[PDB]
Amino acid sequence: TKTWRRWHRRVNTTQKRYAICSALAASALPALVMSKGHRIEEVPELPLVVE
Amino acid sequence: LDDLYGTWRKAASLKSNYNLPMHKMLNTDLSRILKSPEIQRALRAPRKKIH
Amino acid sequence: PSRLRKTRKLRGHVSHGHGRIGKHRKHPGGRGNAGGMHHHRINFDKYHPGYFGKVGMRHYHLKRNQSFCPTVNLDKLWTLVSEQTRVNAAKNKTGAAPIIDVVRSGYYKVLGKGKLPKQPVIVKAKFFSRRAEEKIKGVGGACVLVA
Amino acid sequence: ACARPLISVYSEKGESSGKNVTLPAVFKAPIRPDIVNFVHTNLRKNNRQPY
Amino acid sequence: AKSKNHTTHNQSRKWHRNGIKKPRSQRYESLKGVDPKFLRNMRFAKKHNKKGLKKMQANNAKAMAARAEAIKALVVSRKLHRLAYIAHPKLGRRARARIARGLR
Amino acid sequence: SAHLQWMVVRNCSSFLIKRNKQTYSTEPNNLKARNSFRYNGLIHRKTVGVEPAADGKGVVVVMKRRSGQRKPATSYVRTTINKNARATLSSIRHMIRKNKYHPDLRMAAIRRASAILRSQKPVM
Amino acid sequence: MKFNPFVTSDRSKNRKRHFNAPSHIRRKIMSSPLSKELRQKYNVRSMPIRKDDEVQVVRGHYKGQQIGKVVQVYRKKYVIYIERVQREKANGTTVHVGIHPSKVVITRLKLDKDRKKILERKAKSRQVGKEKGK
Amino acid sequence: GVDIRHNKDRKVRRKEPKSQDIYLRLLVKLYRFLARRTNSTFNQVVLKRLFMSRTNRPPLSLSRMIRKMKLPGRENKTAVVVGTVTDDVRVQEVPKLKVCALRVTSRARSRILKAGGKILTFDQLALDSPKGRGTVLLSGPRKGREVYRHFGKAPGTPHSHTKPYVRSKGRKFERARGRRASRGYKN
RNA sequence: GCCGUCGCUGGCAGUCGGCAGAGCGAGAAAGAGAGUGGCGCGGACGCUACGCCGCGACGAGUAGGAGGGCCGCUGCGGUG
RNA sequence: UGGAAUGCGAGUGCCUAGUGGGCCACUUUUGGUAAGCAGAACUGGCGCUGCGGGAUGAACCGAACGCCGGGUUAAGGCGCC
RNA sequence: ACGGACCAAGGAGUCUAACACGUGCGCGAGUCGGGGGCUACGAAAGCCGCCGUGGCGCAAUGAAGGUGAAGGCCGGCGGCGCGCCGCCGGCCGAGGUGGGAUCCCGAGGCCUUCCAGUCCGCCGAGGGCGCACCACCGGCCCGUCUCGCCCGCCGCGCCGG
RNA sequence: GGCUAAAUACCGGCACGAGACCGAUAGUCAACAAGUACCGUAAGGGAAAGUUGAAAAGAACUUUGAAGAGAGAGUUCAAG
Ligand SMILES: [Mg+2]
Ligand SMILES: [Mg+2]
Ligand SMILES: [Mg+2]
Ligand SMILES: [Mg+2]
Ligand SMILES: [Mg+2]
Ligand SMILES: [Mg+2]
Ligand SMILES: [Mg+2]
Ligand SMILES: [Mg+2]
Ligand SMILES: [Mg+2]
Ligand SMILES: [Mg+2]
Ligand SMILES: [Mg+2]
Ligand SMILES: [Mg+2]
Ligand SMILES: [Mg+2]
Ligand SMILES: [Mg+2]
Ligand SMILES: [Mg+2]
Ligand SMILES: [Mg+2]
Ligand SMILES: [Mg+2]
Ligand SMILES: [Mg+2]
Ligand SMILES: [Mg+2]
Ligand SMILES: [Mg+2]
Ligand SMILES: [Mg+2]
Ligand SMILES: [Mg+2]
Ligand SMILES: [Mg+2]
Ligand SMILES: [Mg+2]
Ligand SMILES: [Mg+2]
Ligand SMILES: [Mg+2]
Ligand SMILES: [Mg+2]
Ligand SMILES: [Mg+2]
Ligand SMILES: [Mg+2]
Repeated sequence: TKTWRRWHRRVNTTQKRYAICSALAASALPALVMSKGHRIEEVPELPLVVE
Repeated sequence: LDDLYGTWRKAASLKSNYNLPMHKMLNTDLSRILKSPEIQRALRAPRKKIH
Repeated sequence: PSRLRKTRKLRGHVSHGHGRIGKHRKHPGGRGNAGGMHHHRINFDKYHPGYFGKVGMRHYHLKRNQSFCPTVNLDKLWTLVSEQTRVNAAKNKTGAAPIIDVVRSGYYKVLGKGKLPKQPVIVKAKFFSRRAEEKIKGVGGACVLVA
Repeated sequence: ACARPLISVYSEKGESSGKNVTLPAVFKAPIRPDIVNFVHTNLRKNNRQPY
Repeated sequence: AKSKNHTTHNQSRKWHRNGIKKPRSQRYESLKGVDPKFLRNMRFAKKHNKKGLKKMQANNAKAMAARAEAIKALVVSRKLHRLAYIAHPKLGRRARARIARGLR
Repeated sequence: SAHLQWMVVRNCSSFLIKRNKQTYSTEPNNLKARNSFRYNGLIHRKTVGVEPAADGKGVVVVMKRRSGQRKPATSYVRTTINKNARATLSSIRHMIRKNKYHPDLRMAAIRRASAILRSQKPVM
Repeated sequence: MKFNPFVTSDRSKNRKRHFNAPSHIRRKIMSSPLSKELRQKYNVRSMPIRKDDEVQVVRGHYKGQQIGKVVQVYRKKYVIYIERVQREKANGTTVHVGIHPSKVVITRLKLDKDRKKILERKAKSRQVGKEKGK
Repeated sequence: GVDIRHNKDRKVRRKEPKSQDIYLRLLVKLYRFLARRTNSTFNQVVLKRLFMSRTNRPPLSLSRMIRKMKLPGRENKTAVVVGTVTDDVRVQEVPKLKVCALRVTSRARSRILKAGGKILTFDQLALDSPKGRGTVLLSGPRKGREVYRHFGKAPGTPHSHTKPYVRSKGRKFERARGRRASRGYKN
């Protein structure tokens, strides 16, 4: 094994932004959060905002 | 979040040129699509007999 | 991903995908582009025709920026200015003609391929083509030169 | 879809305050788990050290 | 080190494994090869075929109006033949009704 | 939407369990516990659950109200039925039919509210 | 977490700085908690164990309410020998059973002219941390 | 035993899309339903094109959609595409168009909406006209890719204008022997 | 009889239920269409649609190719 | 009246491993006295291929292979093995 | 014919660069910050657009000097001798033929006692616009050859078109 | 004829931190009294070798035999 193996990958900026918007649009769905395992059976509302 | 990404008509203000990715389909409820009189009327009767 | 590669289904078969009769030896044809004239002539003639020989004059100290000339076609000439300049010249009535400066956009020569919209223009450019200038006269317009 | 509700900020005592905020448009972008995964399994190859 | 010199043994079967197919017969075959002077006069004929258009309609519409005075001038056994008519789903609908009423 | 988050949950859930050539699901309000679009208790807009009552006897029924959809706290309504084995199996039946509330789940709900009574009788 | 970029979170480096520690560092390593009767007196939670201190074992086979004098501090084995924690060899002679300082609580310090300096030091920096917090 | 040959028993058509996105795998569900439950050979073609790879459904240009929707007769119809609708900056006038495609670039949405046309989706189309009555199927140029210029008869062959694979193109890159009638020959 | 592959680019979102009416196998291109005048509250299963179901034909194989492995090994991000 | 019969869905495009020592047989066939020899032509095989027969067997006769029950055959057989 | 007494562990298509095709994804006549700069895990992630220089794509052709990608009809004027040539002012406008998924029209018809009788649908003789693609013929750009006649003007020419 | 920092390089040295690396036939040849033992006249070549248990509590004492060795007994959660 050598040290000039390709370790790092580069991604398109518009695709990192597509992935961020897709990872935020999926955090406001009770099913997609209760399926990741979180125990949110008593959260009053999913987009939980505080003062 | 809107000044960062922003709705599909107002661009992103904090980024240089970014608009939320468009949608490949709007009414993602293909149950409501499929049991709708528009489409329900344009179908042949189901051949649900096993021979 | 090695787990997706082809050497993961090749465990247990003796020749490892490479032949029983003719083994996978090291260099059974020479290294690199060897035998371009002797035993790889059918390939260097069926796929790289004209690869062998000289032609033309040499140019020792070539500098790639004396011969700099990026071109723009007439079809996308009207794309250099904003939209409220072409429609402002549409709604215009005093015959005024917008000045499209091309060397300001980054092209030196103007080639004339596409159609033009019927309105006058003043195309500032460094070099013009005969047809590019005729398509501009035939619509009414001036071909300014800029050194 | 297009209907963006009005989430309600929750005071620090748990009870909902009076402040409301209209759901930013990011929370309706398309959910693309394949894009999210492709981006994650490439971006986390970058924090890796040689060996 | 004498090796077999030449053979055609398996060849007549490799040829037929993927068939021997006649070439693709298309209409409007190419005009490459035809003699220059002839194909130059055929190009001068095409270049000017349009020159006799407004005279060509004057005849096509003529014989098409004449097409009006052309066309508007002219303008095994009884048993199994009756059963093959009663047994027609559409044509035999009334010979069938005449029998259905028959049993009343 | 339902079909969207089902096309997201069909394989990368945390309740999904895959061993012994079977594939069940441990969702809260999944009755028959099997991984399917129809019986999943988190994807739809109206689900039904039939749990055992917290004490010894009874069967709780958990309907998901329509109005509150992004409010997990005030989303589900629960009704404890501590009655005989038949009145409760005609009350769940009415709760589902007369309300016309996800009606293809009724026989599953009866079979589950019978499994609970059977697993709450005195053993032998 | 720890954010000091100069401290070693590695495992084997702490497991090596432990076993190859010099004696004067092994003295701090072999500290021991104070009993809740001297804690409310001195405002000090633990002290490097000295020789002539009275102690009481809390974890192990010899854990109880018997108090004993620390007989010796065998800092090379990271252990101490107390008065009446012992064992009988096969022939009959008795040996002192070593106890780790962390499994034993001190009930009467041996106040020197230096253990008083260490106590007042800890007390000082503790009132300084209480004023730093309150 | 029977003396058949199984060389061609496995038909190689695409049974389903190779992508794993779920806004396409739902369109393909709706259109596979329409395809099997209707007798319209439109839905079957839309489905068979929703399977096709990204190189078989190429982009359309706005100008080519203009000249393909200006043909006489097909007015007030919806232009259906399965690929994407790219912009065409070398066209100045845009009419009103009812369109339905998978993608419309952010500088062609502008032009079409400022013109006044509609931009439907495939679900909107399936609800408007299930059997696809009033539509115009289109598809972008397939031989537009530069790849199709190296395909055909190999270069260095009488009358084979096929493009070769060369590092760079210049005076001294494959211009000497199999090209000059002087140096050797040419084809 | 059973297993599998291929083909039918086959069928099934119709589980349309007291807001009900339970059908599309039958030789013959197309509507169990509209209007316009002469008690007892009841009804199995299904549908991870990447799923389920029905039909036929087929099943050798070195070199080689491809696919599918809820076959196996070690570590990483999540999750049980 | 889609202009003979019978049969059968075809057409097209890229990328491509392995191979480039062959051998046998019916028939024709060249050198050689001939050869289990050297060399060609057509087709079928062995190689890459089991199974029943030929006692045995690369190539001969029958016949080509998923795993099984019943029935019937091929080529070969039916004093005993 | 060669290797092999036995058992355990180790043991052989790897990584980098280039290229080609296929495939998934984002954007799309654009595209990309990879270099640089700004803001524990984090050496990560985010951001820059007056950081897109530059690469590749958007134009080819010639060794080069260089050049560099539809036209037609209409009048009016000069010339040759009814056409053409040039010259000004009009309007029309990006080829065609064959096959061609798809879509469009629709003669006629799809039953319930009997005729007229509208809306909704569906089938359908025949007729159309024709996607992509394929064949063929034209057209356009550069190099080259042949035969020719004309137009341009600050420099009239071994000039330019 | 002459001088000149910064941006630049660093598998040696001192002091550090980390790891999708190997985990004692691997990882340095060398986790251990390793460039040691050993070989060679020399230049040089150059290994094998980690693990009782929490703590030695490392079996007192009795007994056969000259002893090694046993048979009892005891320590330990366990001498398996
Ligand atoms: Mg093999
Ligand atoms: Mg080998
Ligand atoms: Mg291979
Ligand atoms: Mg080879
Ligand atoms: Mg090799
Ligand atoms: Mg030679
Ligand atoms: Mg068979
Ligand atoms: Mg097989
Ligand atoms: Mg040979
Ligand atoms: Mg060989
Ligand atoms: Mg021989
Ligand atoms: Mg021979
Ligand atoms: Mg063999
Ligand atoms: Mg062989
Ligand atoms: Mg074979
Ligand atoms: Mg055989
Ligand atoms: Mg014999
Ligand atoms: Mg050998
Ligand atoms: Mg041997
Ligand atoms: Mg091994
Ligand atoms: Mg290749
Ligand atoms: Mg590609
Ligand atoms: Mg370059
Ligand atoms: Mg770190
Ligand atoms: Mg070892
Ligand atoms: Mg070892
Ligand atoms: Mg070991
Ligand atoms: Mg070692
Ligand atoms: Mg070992």
